[PDB]
Amino acid sequence: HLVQFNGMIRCTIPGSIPWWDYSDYGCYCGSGGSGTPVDELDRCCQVHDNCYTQAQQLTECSPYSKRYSYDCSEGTLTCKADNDECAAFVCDCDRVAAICFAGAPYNKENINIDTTTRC
Ligand SMILES: [Ca+2]
Repeated sequence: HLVQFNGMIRCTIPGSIPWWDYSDYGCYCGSGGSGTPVDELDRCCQVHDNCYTQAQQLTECSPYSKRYSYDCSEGTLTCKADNDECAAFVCDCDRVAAICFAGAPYNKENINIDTTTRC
């Protein structure tokens, strides 16, 4: 679930306000996605969008609402093992993205861009 994804991003980037900081970034970070990623972070979102699309082919699996079981210790992100096939897969999509986000630089210039032309 997007709210848990937010929780995962807070785990790797504690000073982040995820639903705000990454909801309109580059060509993929945010609703929809197209074109070539603008940077490293936007690249994380392209991979994440893809993962969500794949997690959608799963029998009634919505990456958007499916609530998964994960743990967040001191930075380390863990997707609990009891998760069903969808929750497990979706929790995976967000973990990999949360970790990716934390390793990519945040370039202010790539926030809220004119996707219609740059993507
Ligand atoms: Ca997207």
